Amino acid sequence: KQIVVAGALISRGTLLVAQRDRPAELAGLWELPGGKVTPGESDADALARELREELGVDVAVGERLGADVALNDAMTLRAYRVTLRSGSPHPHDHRALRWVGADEIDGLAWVPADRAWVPDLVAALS
Ligand SMILES: Nc1ccn([C@@H]2O[C@H](COP(=O)(O)OP(=O)(O)O)[C@@H](O)[C@H]2O)c(=O)n1
Repeated sequence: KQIVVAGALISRGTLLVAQRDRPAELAGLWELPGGKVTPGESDADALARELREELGVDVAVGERLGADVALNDAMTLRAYRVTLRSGSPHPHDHRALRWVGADEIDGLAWVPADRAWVPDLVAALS
């Protein structure tokens, strides 16, 4: 399968979530930001690159967070915890960014695939 990596950026005990702007099916819904691994890249290479491109921040990539998600027959979606080395995140690509605490994770308007990670995200914040 092709891998899509996503980052759980936790700063000051809150989590960064990112509101998609495209495609139409997911626009307005919220996700862990990331994107597709390209040939030759490690998971950490790809995820750091994507979060530089998408958020303008330099992160260190940490442990896995929650289960792999089988997006479709081609693609596997994997989250990693990341931590902010430097920068403040800005939405280059996304409609909006938000910092959420444990009390907001369950109720958030997630993109379907990411919902699997809700307990794992609540735990990471607590
Ligand atoms: N946290 C995320 C990130 C991507 N995805 C899915 O993974 C696919 C690839 O993600 P993407 O479009 O952000 O990838 P790039 O265009 O950033 O490389 C998309 O179709 C998303 O629906 C997801 O379900 N959850």
